[PDB]
Amino acid sequence: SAHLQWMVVRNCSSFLIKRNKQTYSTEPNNLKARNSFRYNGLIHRKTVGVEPAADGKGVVVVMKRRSGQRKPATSYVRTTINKNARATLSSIRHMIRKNKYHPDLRMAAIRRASAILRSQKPVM
Amino acid sequence: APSRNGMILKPHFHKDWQRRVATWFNQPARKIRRRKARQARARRIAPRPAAGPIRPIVRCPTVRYHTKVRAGRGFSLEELRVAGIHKKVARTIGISVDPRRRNKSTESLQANVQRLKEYRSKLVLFPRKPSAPKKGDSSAEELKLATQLTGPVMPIRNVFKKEKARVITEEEKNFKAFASLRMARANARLFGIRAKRAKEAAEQDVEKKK
Amino acid sequence: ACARPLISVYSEKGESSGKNVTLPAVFKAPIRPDIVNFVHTNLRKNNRQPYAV
Amino acid sequence: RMIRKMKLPGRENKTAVVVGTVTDDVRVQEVPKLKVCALRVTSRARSRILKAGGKILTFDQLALDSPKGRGTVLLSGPRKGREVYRHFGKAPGTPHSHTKPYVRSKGRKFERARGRRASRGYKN
Amino acid sequence: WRKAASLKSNYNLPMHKMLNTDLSRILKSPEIQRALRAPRKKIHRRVLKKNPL
Amino acid sequence: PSRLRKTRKLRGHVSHGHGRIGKHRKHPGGRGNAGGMHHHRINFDKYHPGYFGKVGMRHYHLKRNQSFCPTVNLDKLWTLVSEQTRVNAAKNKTGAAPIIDVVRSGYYKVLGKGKLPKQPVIVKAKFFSRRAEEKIKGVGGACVLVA
RNA sequence: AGACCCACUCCCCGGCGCCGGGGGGCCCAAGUCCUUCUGAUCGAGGCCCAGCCCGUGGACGGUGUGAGGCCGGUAGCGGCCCCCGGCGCGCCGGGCCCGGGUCUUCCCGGAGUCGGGUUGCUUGGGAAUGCAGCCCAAAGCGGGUGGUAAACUCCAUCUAA
RNA sequence: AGGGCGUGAAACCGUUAAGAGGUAAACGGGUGGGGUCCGCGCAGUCCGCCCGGAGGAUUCAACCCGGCGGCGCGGUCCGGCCGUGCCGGCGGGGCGGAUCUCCCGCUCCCGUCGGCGGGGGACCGCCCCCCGGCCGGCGACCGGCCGCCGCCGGGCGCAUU
RNA sequence: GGGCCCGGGGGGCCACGCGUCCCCCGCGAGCGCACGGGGUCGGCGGCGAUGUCGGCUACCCACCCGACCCGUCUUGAAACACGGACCAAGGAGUCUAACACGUGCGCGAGUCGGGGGCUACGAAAGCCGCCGUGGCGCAAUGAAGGUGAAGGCCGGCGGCGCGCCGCCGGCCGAGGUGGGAUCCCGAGGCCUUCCAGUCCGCCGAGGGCGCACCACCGGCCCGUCUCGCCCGCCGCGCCGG
RNA sequence: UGGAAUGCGAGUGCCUAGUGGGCCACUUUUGGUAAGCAGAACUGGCGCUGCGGGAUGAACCGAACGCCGGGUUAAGGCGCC
RNA sequence: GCCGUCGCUGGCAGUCGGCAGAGCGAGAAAGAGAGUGGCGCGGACGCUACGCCGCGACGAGUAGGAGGGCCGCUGCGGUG
Ligand SMILES: [Mg+2]
Ligand SMILES: [Mg+2]
Ligand SMILES: [Mg+2]
Ligand SMILES: [Mg+2]
Ligand SMILES: [Mg+2]
Ligand SMILES: [Mg+2]
Ligand SMILES: [Mg+2]
Ligand SMILES: [Mg+2]
Ligand SMILES: [Mg+2]
Ligand SMILES: [Mg+2]
Ligand SMILES: [Mg+2]
Ligand SMILES: [Mg+2]
Ligand SMILES: [Mg+2]
Ligand SMILES: [Mg+2]
Ligand SMILES: [Mg+2]
Ligand SMILES: [Mg+2]
Ligand SMILES: [Mg+2]
Ligand SMILES: [Mg+2]
Ligand SMILES: [Mg+2]
Ligand SMILES: [Mg+2]
Ligand SMILES: [Mg+2]
Ligand SMILES: [Mg+2]
Ligand SMILES: [Mg+2]
Ligand SMILES: [Mg+2]
Ligand SMILES: [Mg+2]
Ligand SMILES: [Mg+2]
Ligand SMILES: [Mg+2]
Ligand SMILES: [Mg+2]
Ligand SMILES: [Mg+2]
Ligand SMILES: [Mg+2]
Ligand SMILES: [Mg+2]
Ligand SMILES: [Mg+2]
Ligand SMILES: [Mg+2]
Ligand SMILES: [Mg+2]
Ligand SMILES: [Mg+2]
Ligand SMILES: [Mg+2]
Ligand SMILES: [Mg+2]
Ligand SMILES: [Mg+2]
Ligand SMILES: [Mg+2]
Ligand SMILES: [Mg+2]
Ligand SMILES: [Mg+2]
Repeated sequence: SAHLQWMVVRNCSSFLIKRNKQTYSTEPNNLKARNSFRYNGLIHRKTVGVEPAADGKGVVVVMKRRSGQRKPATSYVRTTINKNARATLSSIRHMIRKNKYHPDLRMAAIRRASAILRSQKPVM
Repeated sequence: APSRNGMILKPHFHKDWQRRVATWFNQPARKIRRRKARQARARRIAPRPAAGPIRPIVRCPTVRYHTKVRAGRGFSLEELRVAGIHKKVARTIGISVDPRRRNKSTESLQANVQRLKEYRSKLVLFPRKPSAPKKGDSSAEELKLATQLTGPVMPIRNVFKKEKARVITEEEKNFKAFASLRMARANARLFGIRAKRAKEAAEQDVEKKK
Repeated sequence: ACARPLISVYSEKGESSGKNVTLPAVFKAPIRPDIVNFVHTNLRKNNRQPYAV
Repeated sequence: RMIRKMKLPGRENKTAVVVGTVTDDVRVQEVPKLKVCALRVTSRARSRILKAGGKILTFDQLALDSPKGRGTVLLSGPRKGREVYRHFGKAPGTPHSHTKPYVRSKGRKFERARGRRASRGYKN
Repeated sequence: WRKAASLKSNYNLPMHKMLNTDLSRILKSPEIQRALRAPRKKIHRRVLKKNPL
Repeated sequence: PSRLRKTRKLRGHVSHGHGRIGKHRKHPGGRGNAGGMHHHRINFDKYHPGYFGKVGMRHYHLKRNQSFCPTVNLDKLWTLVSEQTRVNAAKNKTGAAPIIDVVRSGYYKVLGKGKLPKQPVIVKAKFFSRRAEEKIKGVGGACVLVA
């Protein structure tokens, strides 16, 4: 279970960074890079991940499908959204709220998508 | 100095014990050395049983262990004599002989005699010259099936005679086990003095009679 | 902690061969990091060689 | 001991709860139908409890069954049931002190001469 | 769990001290939710004392 | 491990935790159990009564095998046999009683602590206690002496 | 030893010839490919599907860093060449003339040693565990041991010098 | 790195530069002055919404096609695996049992009969696998269909969006 | 003076519907200001690219106040007590065994294979089960011989005289008192138009089962002392109970 | 009508270091001519403890100590230092 | 005002959202109960629960004890 798996990795993980009085987690599907039970991208049945597209255009939204929990190859569904800034967030907002897919990650996903999009603008 | 409650200890470290500490770091090497010598011995003596000669059954001494039988040193000369095996021939066919051991009772004697006869039945005997079979040699058909036996030969086991439930008779019910035990101790304790008193009384009465 | 699903056996070409094996019960055993780290701690000293001046 | 305390009047159909291990007692002949909750139950005590029709819960199952602890019988093992409590109290060498001393061996030659009989010095 | 080890003389899997570890599911179940008192999630910070006089 | 011990926490503290006045000296009071009848008397008499003196007879060449006599109470008697032995005899109508051979289980004397189930049984043993014999007889059993 | 039944031809010594573990020697995979950093590099990047090549060899060492592929090596029930040993099989000259059981009749044992006293040492060995000196000094159904000295009496267990 | 040569500390010393100097020096707190440098300062933030002016479009919603996904008490759809569930099996078996019991080897006694050891079988407990019915999960364990919803790609929408 | 400052004949009231019987004689809407659950301005000014702005602490210097040199033994050290000229590196509670208690983990009336055996890292790890011999625990007590851990009721009989002992057969049965976390029952009660009475919960006087633990009182096992009457038998005893 | 006031949560068990040279003051007090002497009782101190005052000072007087701003005090002071 | 300690063995799993409805600080036990009859698609942060939050008191220390060190040194197993 998620709680059992958190108790094994909360302080022992190859993704754990403890430095400068700060703690970070570098695993995928962690929307804040935060060593937290809520934001851990590995232990929950459902997780939300936002990443920049392989080309610097748009974001890739990752959702964990329900069935294949023990099958890493088919576990994650990737969707590339390369619309305008407001449209991208609206898609992400709906993919979470309407589906009730981790509604508590809604703003974390939306804040991460804005940060990735803002990064892809020309550097001044 | 003692401090509050505790045990009074007398460690035996008042000599130069550090001069004579036997460490055991060669233990795995010893185990490999002994195993390598068992395998090399089994190959040398094959197809004879690797464990060695057959050992007799014996009862462990003292009242702490006389309920258990184990492997002895060698078969008594009486047991070999009853089984018709010559004591000098016996070792040459893997039978252990113990000239020191006695046979106080018939049952243990016959248990080992049966052991020998059974072993003599499973013994595959090769001709001294393979091309020249002799009187006692086992047949060619059973020689091609000869294999080296691992583990003690005919292992010795303690088997208990399971007694099935039965109706309790009135005789057994009225038996007084504790009272019987206590009286047996007293009679064994007073046997000599009681006879001493009987002898003296008889002499005392006789001197008055005559 | 009672479910034992069927695990697919994959051929040498990386495809499921159609055979299945019920998940062995050992994979549902309690996961105890403290026990493992205790046993790993003490067993790993058993292959050490002594050193001394 | 669980059967003895769960046999008292008015305790029928209650759940015996012990935060500890339920060991087996071979000195018992007949095990009734119990409903117990424990942290551990010894292998042989499980077969005996289940064979009699009883039920063995885990403390996570007790919360779902009895969120507030209703219909329970909380039970404890003997706390002074330890060899150490034999050695506590007045020191063994004081009047009317039935404390157990610390002796390496037990026998006639081990702390029985002086102070334990009037024939050798004194007794108390 | 039902069948002891066959290749180990006398062994069986260690028993679970907690059958269901899905703590979130346990806490959100109606059984536990029915026994709870209402949460007290209002912060009562320190009041600055003003002199009535 | 030495990283969890006081010595690591006594670094920079003069006296290493033994005091400035009394210090840590070699052997104040004597070595080992010295002083028993002397400056260490109160400890010995307070915590080790009987320690000094002699009591009882000597026995040269004691052989502890001769006194070997493991004992078992009646409350554990039925554990020496299989479970199906007691239930089968409990539910049989002929009245046949099972034989419990304590010596086979490694015991010589049977003792009387406990109570027996209301069930006839035949007990074999080298030795019996009086209360053990009465309790075995109370349930219709019989005591059998072996050597 | 004898009598009577029963069973026996391979067992070894010295020579001579032919057939299946040890020491030594010599060898056995694959990149110095294309860019580029450097004083020099063993570094970085690349080597189509696919994934430079070998891999039973990605131990280690050397070589102008930091190297599975440059060299030595490493792996391998890999190869070749010498020498030693072990194990079988024949020929010659020799030795032995070999055993089991049942009866009959015979024979049978270690001495200044044991043991005892005393002294000294030693031991857990305590009216003396072992050893040694001096004195006494054996027996032959005897002798020794049987963890408390001794007399009587049964037993057990061995057979010292 | 110039042959006791890798690096090259501190104490101690030479010189240069700056500062200062009659209560030995040094030290805590508080300022002030001066330098060494740092901000890689010197018209001083960034973000969201909205108003307005100017422009420019891989142009908005809604509908159509296709893919993927979440959920469904689909009030009770089919199919699956499956119950550390409960019931009926002539079910085909493994393990264990201090629960009972036709075959043989050795052995005592007259060719017999009794004893040890060696095996079937029956029974009980548990487990595995086959079959039928109820309840059940698929949130450590899912497919097909139907529905709703979301997302994506392509059309169509061509402009008060 | 006190009696909601009793009763009768200019100034402040946290008086302000009414149907009634009668002692006595359950929701109005808004809006605004604030001595109201800890500060804001929906207020401004000056200067700024080669000499100026900011930089706690840090480098040097000055001043004011403070300020005796550390470690140590000691009642007391700045001491006319001892070590210390200065710098670098080294330099002192460790390891083995035993024991005690505490804590953590495994299993649990058991537990432990440590010795032995089987099957590069690896001298590891894995296994043994008729390898658990053995240790510790499961039984204490006595110098020892040794002994070695609840009873009550019913019916019948023998003895002594309703009461006591012994012997038979049937029933029940591991103690009690005080306190005691927890649990259980529940007199009554938890509201919304008003009554009746339901289903789920929820509080509660009182009353129960009572964990662990403690105090106290009984019981049982072994040694010993006093008293005393009996019961058993292959050994009739200086016997055994 | 938990049967005076007042205040306060209590009980209990293991393991345990250092210490076992003390010294000072009011009062009481033994020896001594007395002693900054030797020896006691009580409490409080120094030792282990800084800080304001007593110029200076182990113990006196006040008061006990996290790092700060404002206010007010104690014992002591207010010619100048 | 700020730091830490101790205490409340204090509060927070209720982020229960368009399968929605925002409360449980309030002098004085127990239900924001259930029923039966008489246009827009939106709503900050949080929660390493070994975490986060609130409130109150407190803070001298030799010998000595204890806790915590994202203090520091060397080597081993994992990981980056
Ligand atoms: Mg001490
Ligand atoms: Mg200190
Ligand atoms: Mg010192
Ligand atoms: Mg100390
Ligand atoms: Mg001292
Ligand atoms: Mg001293
Ligand atoms: Mg010491
Ligand atoms: Mg090569
Ligand atoms: Mg190299
Ligand atoms: Mg390269
Ligand atoms: Mg290399
Ligand atoms: Mg390469
Ligand atoms: Mg090579
Ligand atoms: Mg090779
Ligand atoms: Mg001889
Ligand atoms: Mg001699
Ligand atoms: Mg000598
Ligand atoms: Mg000696
Ligand atoms: Mg004797
Ligand atoms: Mg150089
Ligand atoms: Mg050098
Ligand atoms: Mg140099
Ligand atoms: Mg100058
Ligand atoms: Mg001054
Ligand atoms: Mg000065
Ligand atoms: Mg000193
Ligand atoms: Mg002095
Ligand atoms: Mg000093
Ligand atoms: Mg001076
Ligand atoms: Mg000195
Ligand atoms: Mg000096
Ligand atoms: Mg140093
Ligand atoms: Mg412990
Ligand atoms: Mg090695
Ligand atoms: Mg004085
Ligand atoms: Mg001192
Ligand atoms: Mg103090
Ligand atoms: Mg002070
Ligand atoms: Mg003065
Ligand atoms: Mg102030
Ligand atoms: Mg402090």
